[PDB]
Amino acid sequence: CPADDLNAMIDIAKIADLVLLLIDGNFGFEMETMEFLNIAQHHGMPRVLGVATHLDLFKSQSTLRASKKRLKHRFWTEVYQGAKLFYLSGVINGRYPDREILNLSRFISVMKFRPLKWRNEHPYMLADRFTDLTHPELIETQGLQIDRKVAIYGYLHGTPLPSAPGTRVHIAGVGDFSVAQIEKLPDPCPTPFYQQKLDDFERDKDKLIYAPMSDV
Amino acid sequence: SDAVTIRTRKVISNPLLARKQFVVDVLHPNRANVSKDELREKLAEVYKAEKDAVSVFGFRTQFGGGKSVGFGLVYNSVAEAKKFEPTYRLVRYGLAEKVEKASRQQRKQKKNRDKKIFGTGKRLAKKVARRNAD
Amino acid sequence: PRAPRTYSKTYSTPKRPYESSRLDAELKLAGEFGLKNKKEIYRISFQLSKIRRAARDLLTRDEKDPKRLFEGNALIRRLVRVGVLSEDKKKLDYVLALKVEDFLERRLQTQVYKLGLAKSVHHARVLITQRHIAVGKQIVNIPSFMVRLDSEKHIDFAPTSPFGGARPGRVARRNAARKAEASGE
Amino acid sequence: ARGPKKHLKRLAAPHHWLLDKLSGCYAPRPSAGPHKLRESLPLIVFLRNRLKYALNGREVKAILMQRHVKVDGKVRTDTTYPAGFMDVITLDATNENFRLVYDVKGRFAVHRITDEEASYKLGKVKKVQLGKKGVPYVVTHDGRTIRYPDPNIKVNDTVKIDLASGKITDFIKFDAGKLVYVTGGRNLGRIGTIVHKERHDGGFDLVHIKDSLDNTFVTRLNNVFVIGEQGKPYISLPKGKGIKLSIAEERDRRRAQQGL
RNA sequence: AUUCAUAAUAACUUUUCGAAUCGCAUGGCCUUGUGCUGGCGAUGGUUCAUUCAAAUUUCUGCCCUAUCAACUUUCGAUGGUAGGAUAGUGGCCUACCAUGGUUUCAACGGGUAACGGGGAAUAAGGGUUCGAUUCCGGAGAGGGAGCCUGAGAAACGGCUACCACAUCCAAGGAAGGCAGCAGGCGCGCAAAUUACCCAAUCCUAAUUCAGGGAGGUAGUGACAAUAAAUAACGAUACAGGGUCUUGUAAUUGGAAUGAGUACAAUGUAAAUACCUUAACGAGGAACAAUUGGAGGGCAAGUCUGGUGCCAGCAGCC
RNA sequence: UAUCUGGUUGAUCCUGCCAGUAGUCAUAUGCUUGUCUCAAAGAUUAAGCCAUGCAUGUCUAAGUAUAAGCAAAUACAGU
Repeated sequence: CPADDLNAMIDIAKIADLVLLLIDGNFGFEMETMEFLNIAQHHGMPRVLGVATHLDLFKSQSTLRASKKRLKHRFWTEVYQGAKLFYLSGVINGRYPDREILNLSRFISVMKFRPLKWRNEHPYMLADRFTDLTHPELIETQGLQIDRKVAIYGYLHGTPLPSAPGTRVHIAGVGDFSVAQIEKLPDPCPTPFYQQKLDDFERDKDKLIYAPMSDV
Repeated sequence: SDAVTIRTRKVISNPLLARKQFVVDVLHPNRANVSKDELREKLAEVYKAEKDAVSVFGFRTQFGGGKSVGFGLVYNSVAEAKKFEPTYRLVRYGLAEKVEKASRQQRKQKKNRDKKIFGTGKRLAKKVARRNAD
Repeated sequence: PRAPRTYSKTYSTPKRPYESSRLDAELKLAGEFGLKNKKEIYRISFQLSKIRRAARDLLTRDEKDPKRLFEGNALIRRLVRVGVLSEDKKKLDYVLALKVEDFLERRLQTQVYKLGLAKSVHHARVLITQRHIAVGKQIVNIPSFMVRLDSEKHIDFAPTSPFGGARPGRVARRNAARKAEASGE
Repeated sequence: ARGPKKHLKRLAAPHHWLLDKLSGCYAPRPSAGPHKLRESLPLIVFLRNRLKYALNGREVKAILMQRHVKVDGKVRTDTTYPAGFMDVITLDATNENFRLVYDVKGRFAVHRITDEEASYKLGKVKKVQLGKKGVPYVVTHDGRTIRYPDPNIKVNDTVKIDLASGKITDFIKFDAGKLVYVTGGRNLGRIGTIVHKERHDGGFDLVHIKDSLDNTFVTRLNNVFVIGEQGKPYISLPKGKGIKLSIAEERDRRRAQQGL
């Protein structure tokens, strides 16, 4: 999440299915956390999982335990009571200790989600990469300012968005358009079970990461 | 911190472990506490004790301060003071070095890994080396 | 997988809580003796009811019964040592006629107020609570101490507790520092 | 339940050990030996709870493995060795001896004895049979089997086994008028004289015992340990001599000894 | 109380036992030979006794149901005989022979959200209800069934097969059992740490030494329970009771102290925390207490304003 | 010592029910939750299903040491 902006923050709270909400332990709760929690509560609450960082800055165990209890009870006020949150110790090698990260991975590898009302009728889409498709001669000849044809890639969630061209589309923070064309590219990061199913139709050792938005 | 009074009551002589056992109580009307190394030094100079053969280990300060009651004991001929004392109290007095091991999870995991081989395992090592090398 | 430790309730909420007679009676009790709330009165009433049940069970027993003699002598000696029963009232007919005001009088709050140096039961309560009382030579800060009869004459200020000398407290040091750094120069 | 039990929890230990119910959830559980485990005493309880010569269990083990503690003249290195009645537990580091006898309150008492009289021990002979090759033998209350006894030594009597190799010394017959210790029931620790033996065929004979204050009681036959003639016990009795005063005069004696 | 203990005669046996073991000591004798003899132990071994146990076992005592009155007895049900098997008694099983055994004092069948007891609560007493659960006994290790080893298991952190689930892969095969400690799923509506240690209590072994999620320590939703802070003493002006006793105040004066922070020391296996303490830490004590209710019943409002309607008076107050 | 008051009546009395106040080793839930001591915690519905880690191993002077193991009595002798 871009922390300073509220706009994409609201879009994230509208879209996300699991939200890892992180709080500085030594500082306390901040206004961004409260604003995101209220936006998520009003727009349809997703699965919220709290994590607290900067806990090695505490110099005494008594203050650390009391602050952990206070943060946990404030979280239990904002979220359902008994909700468990994770305590992260240090950043000693640019990353967190292995046990806490293991428990974070284990909790979200067995959890199930709730059917929200808004997600189950309106189709939505998370865009993973971006490409502008215009001819460079069209860019050069008529002054670089004519509005463009843009093809964007991503994953569909919620509802089937019909295969007829011209269905109306809203892009949050941009506006309202009508889509010219759509197609289904093959999935670039398939599950392994999909790969044994494919191999069974004819009868990915390291590419578990698909990040076209960033560089390798 | 004006003065400290050191009184050893209930003294029982134990020739079974070759020591003397007692309940110390200290009147320390001002300072903070007992300062157990300093208290050990003065209890050593009390009898004739050769300080490393003196062990005071139980202590509790009475509510309101000033009075602190604990249990301690003094050996003789410090060789069996090293023989008969527990290891943690020997380390606490500087008479031993704290040994470094792995945690219990790592030790138990190492034991369970070594449980899965029969013999020294050099045969299996050479077999898997020649199998996965070629 | 261990031995259970014993515990008991020390009070009992009345079945008829807000009837006016017991309400203003316990209001008078908590006002004259400076009690914090109504659990003090209920606790003292629970102790009085236990003593009354013991005295009734002993008085139903026959005279010169060794059980009656032993437990009656023990109970009367205990209440004399506490300070409730008078020295000329060592009979079971008189412990069946006891009252909660005898137990409320015996507590440390009143017993430091009645000896002077406190000037009100609430100043006595605050003085005890703020870690000042020295019973014998031991610092007491519990207002329901129930002072023993033999220990009634040893109540004084601590070797700590700056009203008994020994380096006056923090706000006096604050005032001295302010008068030294600002009023001094 | 599928085999023998090796643990004994606190609240299941015998009450006469005086083990506090806090500070641990397990009891010593004395091993197999000469005495029944509910009428015996482990060496750890004697060296720690009674004598207070040790502070932990490993200190008791360090005492025992140093070959200091001897039961009936023999070195024992067992932490939970079941010492019981009439044992001659002795310590040579302190040059100090004990005889395990019951206090009048119903528990084993600390009864220091001299160097002499720590060289013999009374044992209630409990069965007299005939062994292999026609050799008569007796066995007593602590499993001591003695070959070739006196022909007048009958069942349910006492014998004087010294320390070394059995070799029964002078014995006394079970009869009316003898001095008797009570080693069971609610009359535990009381000493008296037999006045009648109410014999019952089928089982469970009864003994009527009158103490030195002429306050009689009755007990079963198997809780009777004859320990000498009237006015002369064959050992040194503990403090109080087994009188069982009621709580009133015990309290009065406590205030009599109270002060200065 | 015995055909008991034990002894004796005759024989018998795929026939047992009666030390071919280990450590630490270097003594004594002379025929002066690595001669003779000899100490303290460790471990095995036959039987008896003992101890830790186990298996059967006598008497009496369990909730509801008659819209359950007859039940067992083919294919053992009651008993006698002989045998097999058992560690041993025994219809435990087998061959034979009798026809028995239980019951209106309730046999038998059925239900039980029925493990039993010590115990818990409500009572003045009798009763009534609860007891999965810190101790004792029993049973089980997803459901039947069988077995090896061993003194002891019909053992499941042992084995074999069947039933139901279910893991791996190269498709040939291998492997499984959290009603142990953590932890997860079982609804999309939720509840302790996949932490530290054998220091204490004890248990195991060849064994002072190793091991122990048994157990202890700390963490975690106010289970339940104990004690207890959030203020105390004044001066001034009004209101009083009226010259000595109180309330009110965007009035004021100094004392006292811990909730927290923290050198130190104690504590502890190492810690956290408690107890102790140099220093910091209070006027809006902002270092900021809550949950309900108000004619009654078993307490505290004959308090205030606003709203919907009226074919009631006036007509927009 | 042992907590009841009304309605069901115009009164007098059974019988059940309702409204109210109070006590709860009773279940569930809400709000609030500074200190000390203490100690309960997947039975209630499912003896339903389980990822991963651990939970049973053990050596004395005294059973077997030629480790081409480690340091320093030509039969071995420490660990």
